[PDB]
Amino acid sequence: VQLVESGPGCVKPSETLSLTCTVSRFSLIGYAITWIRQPPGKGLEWIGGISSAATTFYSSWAKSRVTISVDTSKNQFSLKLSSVTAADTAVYYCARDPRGYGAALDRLDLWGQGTCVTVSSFSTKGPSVFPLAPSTAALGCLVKDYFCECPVTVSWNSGALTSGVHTFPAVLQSSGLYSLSSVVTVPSSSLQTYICNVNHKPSNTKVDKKVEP
Amino acid sequence: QMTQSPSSLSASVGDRVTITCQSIKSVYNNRLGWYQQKCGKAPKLLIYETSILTSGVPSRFSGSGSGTDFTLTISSLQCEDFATYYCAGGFDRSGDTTFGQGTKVEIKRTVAAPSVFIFPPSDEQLKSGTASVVCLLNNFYPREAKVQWKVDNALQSGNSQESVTCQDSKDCTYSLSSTLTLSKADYEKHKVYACEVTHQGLSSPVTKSFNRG
Repeated sequence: VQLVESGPGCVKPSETLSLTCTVSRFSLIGYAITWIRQPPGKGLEWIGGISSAATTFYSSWAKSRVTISVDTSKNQFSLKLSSVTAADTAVYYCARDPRGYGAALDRLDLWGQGTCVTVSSFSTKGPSVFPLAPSTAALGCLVKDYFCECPVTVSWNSGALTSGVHTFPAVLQSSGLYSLSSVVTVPSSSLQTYICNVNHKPSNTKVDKKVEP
Repeated sequence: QMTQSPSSLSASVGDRVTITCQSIKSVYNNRLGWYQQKCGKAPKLLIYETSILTSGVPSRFSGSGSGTDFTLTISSLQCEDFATYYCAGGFDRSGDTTFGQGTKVEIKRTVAAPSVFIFPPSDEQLKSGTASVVCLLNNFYPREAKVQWKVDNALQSGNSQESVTCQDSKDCTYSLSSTLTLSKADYEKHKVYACEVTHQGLSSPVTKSFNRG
C-alpha cells in the first residue's frame, strides 16, 4: 500500500479523533494530501487538504473542529477531529493530488484504503474465530462477537489465496455485537494448507486459524 | 453538492450507459473528474480533466462535457464495472470543490442457480455455550433468494441473519451467508440441521443438511 492509514477504530463521543496517513514509498512527485470521509451508506465528503507548499485548506463544516498537518521527517499527514459525536462515524480516506493542489477533488490519483471510525459509547470487544470446515468444496472462517465493526482484516494463507474468496459484510447480531464470515471455494483435493488471518485492530486481536477437514 | 443522474441504473453486459453530472457554477480549468468505487474499496480515479483516462482504465470509459454539464460513458458494460460512480469538481482555487451524490451501476445477467453448502458449529465454539450453523449460497443471480432453517424439520425464525456480497467482478453473481444461532443446549437437543434455498435458478428448493455427530 502507498498511503497507509492508521486510526483508533472505535472512539467515544467528545474524544479527539487522531488519524495518520503515511506515505510508505518514495515518490519524486511534489504531491498534496486530501482528507475525505464517507459515512456508512452515504457519499464522499471533503474534509480538507494540504498542498505541496503545506498550504492547508478546510471545508466550511470542518474549519472549526479539524486540524490538518504534515510531519515531513516521517512523511506522515495528520488529521485531528475534536469533540466527535456519532455523526462523525465514517470511513476516513486520504488521497494524493499529483499536481500539489490542497483544495481540489478532481484528480485524486492515489488513495489510502480508508480507516474506519465508529463513535459510540459501547465497549470494544475482540472477536472469536471459528473454522467452517468442509464436509468442488468450500471452507471458511467465522469471526463472531466483536465491536466495533472495522477496521477488521481477513486474509487467507497470509494473502496467497485470493481467487474464489467471498468475505461477507458484517451483520449486527441481536446481542449488539458484529459477526462476519469469510469463505473460499477450493478443489476437493485439500492437503493444501488453509489458514485464515483475522486482525481486529481496535481490540489488538490477531488470530491465524487453521481450517481442516 | 453537485447533482448526478440517475441515482442508480441497470443494464446488460455489453450495453452502453451514461451518467450525468451537473453543477451550479462553471468548472474552473476543466477540473472535473470521475471516480469508481467498488464495495469495501476506496474510490478510484477513472477520468480527470473532463476527458483524460488514467493509465490502465479500459477505453470503454470516456468523459465529455463542459462548463456545468458532464457525462461519463461506459460503452460496453462489464461485470467489473459494478460500482458507485462519483463526479468531483473544482470551481475556484480557494476551497470551492466538492463531490457529486454518486450513481450506482448494476449489471443484469442470465439466471444463475446458487451452489449450496452447509457448515455445522465447530467444536471450539461448542466449548462455549453457543452454536452457529452456516449456510452458503455461492454465485447466484438474481439477488432474490429465500433461505429457511429447519431443526429436526421444525422451521426456525428470529434466530438467523444473512449477508450478501456485491456483484462479482467476473460473473456478475451474488453470494449469501445465513447464520443460525442457537444455544449449546438447544443444539445438543436436536439431530438434523437443514437449510433450504429457494431461488429462480432452481427447479425446486434445494436443501443441504447434516446430522449432529
